[PDB]
Amino acid sequence: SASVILRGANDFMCDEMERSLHDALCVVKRVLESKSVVPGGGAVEAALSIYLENYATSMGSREQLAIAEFARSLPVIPNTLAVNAAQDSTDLVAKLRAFHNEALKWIGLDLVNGKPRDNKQAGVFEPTIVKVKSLKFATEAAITILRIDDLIKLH
Amino acid sequence: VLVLSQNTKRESGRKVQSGNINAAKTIADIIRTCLGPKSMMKMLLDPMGGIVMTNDGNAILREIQVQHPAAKSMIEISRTQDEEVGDGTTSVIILAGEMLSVAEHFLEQQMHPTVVISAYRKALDDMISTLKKISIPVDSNRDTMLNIINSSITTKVISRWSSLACNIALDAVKTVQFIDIKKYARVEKIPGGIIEDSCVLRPKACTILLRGASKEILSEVERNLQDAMQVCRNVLLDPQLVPGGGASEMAVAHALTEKSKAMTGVEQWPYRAVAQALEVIPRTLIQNCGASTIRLLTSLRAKHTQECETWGVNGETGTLVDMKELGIWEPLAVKLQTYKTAVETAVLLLRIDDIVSGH
Amino acid sequence: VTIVVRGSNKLVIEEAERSIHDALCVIRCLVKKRALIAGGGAPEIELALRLTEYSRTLSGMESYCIRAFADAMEVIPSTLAENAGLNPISTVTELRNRHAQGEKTTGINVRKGGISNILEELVVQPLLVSVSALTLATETVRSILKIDDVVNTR
Amino acid sequence: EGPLSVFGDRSTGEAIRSQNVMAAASIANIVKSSLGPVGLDKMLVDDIGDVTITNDGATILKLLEVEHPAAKVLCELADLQDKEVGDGTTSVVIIAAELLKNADELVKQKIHPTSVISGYRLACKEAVRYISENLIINTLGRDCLINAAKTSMSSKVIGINGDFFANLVVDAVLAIKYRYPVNSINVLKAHGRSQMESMLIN
Amino acid sequence: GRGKSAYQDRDKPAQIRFSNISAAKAVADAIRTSLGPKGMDKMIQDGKGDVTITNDGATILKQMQVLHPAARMLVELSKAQDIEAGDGTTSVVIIAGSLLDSCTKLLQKGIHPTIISESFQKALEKGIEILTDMSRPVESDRETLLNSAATSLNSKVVSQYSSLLSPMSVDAVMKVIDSVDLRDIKIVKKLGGTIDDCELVE
Repeated sequence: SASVILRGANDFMCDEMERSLHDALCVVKRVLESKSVVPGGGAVEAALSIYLENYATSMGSREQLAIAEFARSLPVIPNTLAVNAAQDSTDLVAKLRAFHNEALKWIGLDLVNGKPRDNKQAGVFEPTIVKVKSLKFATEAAITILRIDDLIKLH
Repeated sequence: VLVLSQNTKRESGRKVQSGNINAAKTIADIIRTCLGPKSMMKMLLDPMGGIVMTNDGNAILREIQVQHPAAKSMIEISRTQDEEVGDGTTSVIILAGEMLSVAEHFLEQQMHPTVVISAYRKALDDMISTLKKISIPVDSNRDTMLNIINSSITTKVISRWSSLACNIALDAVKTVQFIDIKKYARVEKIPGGIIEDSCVLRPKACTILLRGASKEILSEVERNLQDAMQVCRNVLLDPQLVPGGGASEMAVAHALTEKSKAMTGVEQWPYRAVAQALEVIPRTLIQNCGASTIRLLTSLRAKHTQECETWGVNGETGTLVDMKELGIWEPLAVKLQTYKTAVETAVLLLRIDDIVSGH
Repeated sequence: VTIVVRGSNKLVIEEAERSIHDALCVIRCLVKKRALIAGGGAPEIELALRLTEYSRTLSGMESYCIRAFADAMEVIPSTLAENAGLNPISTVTELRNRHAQGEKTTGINVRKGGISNILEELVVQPLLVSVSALTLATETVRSILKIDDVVNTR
Repeated sequence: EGPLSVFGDRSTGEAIRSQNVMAAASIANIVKSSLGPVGLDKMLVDDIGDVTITNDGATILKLLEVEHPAAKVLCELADLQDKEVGDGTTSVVIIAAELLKNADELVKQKIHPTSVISGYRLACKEAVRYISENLIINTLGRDCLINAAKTSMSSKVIGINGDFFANLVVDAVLAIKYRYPVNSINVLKAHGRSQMESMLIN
Repeated sequence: GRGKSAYQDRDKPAQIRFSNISAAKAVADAIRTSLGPKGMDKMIQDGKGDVTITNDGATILKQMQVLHPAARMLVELSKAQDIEAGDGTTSVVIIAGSLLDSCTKLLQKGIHPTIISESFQKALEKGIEILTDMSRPVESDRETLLNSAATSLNSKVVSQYSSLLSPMSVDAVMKVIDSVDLRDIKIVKKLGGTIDDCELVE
């Protein structure tokens, strides 16, 4: 347990600083949970994008386009990050790919600055377990909705 | 498809900045006129034949049934500001509205919020340092305190006997001053007679015994006295005071603008936008006088940048005069919090890009 | 007998009950019938083929209808390839041919994208399920095909 | 026939699978703007009038009046994602919708959903492997946490002093972090003194 | 004029036959999308609200309010097929809708409904013959018994313990073989331990 005494000239200050004290309270944790980790910013998704893009070309059959699209539904993460960070998605997104296959994996999007930066060197690391669950859940989420041909909710 | 419960409106992106900003801007222009000694008290008539005549922005926002959340947050801005000191309730509202009015413009030029807000939050920090870099430090001291408390009783129903109320507030605050506590001054209002038959009752906590011919008049003598005590509570925490009449706003403005060209970049515009926004105070001010706002603004910044900051808008003369010479001073705290409460609100308000309601 | 099904999770046990229930049904159908066929479209096409021939030989309205009857069997395999991604029509005719060259077991492996020997794929169903299927629905089709009127006041 | 009388749902054919996409779309895009250090919070004000301004996608999907069943699936993802790791709750909802949209394309091409599903499965297993082969296995680091702490507070009311706290944040975690129990870091808020004296009882 | 009771339906030969075929075929193509190991589930939320997501045709038709009679016929096939074999309950319906589909053509041509009913029946006799004529005749033998019990417990959640559920299913029947009666095989789901501890009480 603990007891972080948070002061504040105004309750309105103690409320946002308490919500901020919880932000880096869960970041410092994910960084030490599990040895396996990955450089955020979009690097990860970027890698899988190109790699899976090649995987589709090696599989063939309907699974070629099925995997291709998948590799196109991954770079959406860094694409949005740039959009919500006041950066031109298309630019960074594309620039990320080139800088993702030149300076290796450790190349993601640093919304703070707004340019493909070495998240590994920067310190941006997230427990791989998060990535796994993210994909797993999201994936299973689709299969189900695609498995729906008709329903019956009724008032 | 019904992604979310039927009839649940959901503004997104640009559709949010519009409906949110304007709504707040509009509500800020409503009580706007109720600014200055030339205030235009509206006669609020609730949907039942009611008749609410008032000048205070808060009291007005608490009578006008609002439906849009954006305008509701405003009524909350006047709720916090009005509780702290009291007056200036319209100030914080007008500013918060303008900031959004000047922001939306930049949105037209397609200036992504991230950049804007960033400049807003930082600009907010500038005003604070500015306010302190030009405040006039005045003395406790019974004499001074009186003047401060007096200026806080010269606009209400208690102004009739402000002098008396002042000595009462001065004593009640100077006695319960250990940081002074605003919970050690008991107010015992008793209907009957004139507010002139009052007397502070003494003590780690006195018992001020007010008097009021009526029931509404007696409660008013309690509130104004409490506010008269507040300013005194500020001279104990914020012994600083800056010239009113807009003199302040103009300074911070001329300063911020200058800083804009020093910072350059995309945020070079917002800086000015905030400075130009502070100009509304002296603008709307002179407006309540029927004088030329524009013309005044010109001559204002004119003699202002040339001869110190001691110049301000003289509503009684419809011209620019040395506030300091006229003896027009406003507690730095008054202004200090204003800019703060304002910018802050506007900031997070600009972060709102969607609101899940029901209809 | 009394099968006691005790497990940790209810959804796990309830599934054990249901599944075992099916593990018995197929057996209870195997007692009054000790036969098993490769289920997967093989038996449907096999019939659709024989019946069709049973039509040309019989001739007349008999033949026409029968061919139609058999063609109605082609729906079983078609849906399979359909709910698998494979081209229904193409996959069927593909099976019809290999069904004449291969064996009755020749069915459609909705997990390989093409024809294959179901008997070697470990896919067989008791002859009862089949036999019944044809009889159950067939009689019905005849029970409502006779009803020349449906007036029951109000 | 008159199966389900008045007041009865049931969507079939393309009319439904489509509705599901748009259903997941609108929902996705919603919390889509709440990811990143510059997250754009929202003000969830339910029926009773209670105002709730949050940034977390999960809390948003749990307070969002949703009617369509499919859209509720995303709320479940935000739930599973929140009770397993926390952040990234919006990501799972964003990638979910995209996968659907990219699929529709293959659909309007005559590729039965089954074929597509089998594609997201094998791709999934592989996409994860490609991640496992590039898994930085470190042992926690401080120097990195403070930066993700100073920039996570620079957009609110605690940005002015986002430093003093950022430290108090990387300290409270690493201190009571094994699995970091959040129920161990109480944030007692009290009025008085500026936010500069904010201490962390060690 | 006034020979029928106020508010009354009177479908004639050509009129009635049409409705029936429609109702049925419509119900068939409804569950014809859940057939197969890759079938699609259907959330059956009745009035009360208790949803019933099932893939089995029978369970689907038994939860669906059916107003028209002709389509109720199919609900009877699913039930019967599920009590006379268990699986393939979705097939009997689909095929039924097909047999009706092809015959209609004949009707709209000039073939009396009776002749058709006689023909189809004749093909049925031939169908059952061939099918059974080529079925692999199996053996009492506990071996073949564990084959219809194992390959029938897979694809489900019990597959994890099918190697144990099969033997019990064989001993449960091997005893009730007075023909086997499923009423002598009392099943009771208890909460304790795991499915691997299950036991068959004689």
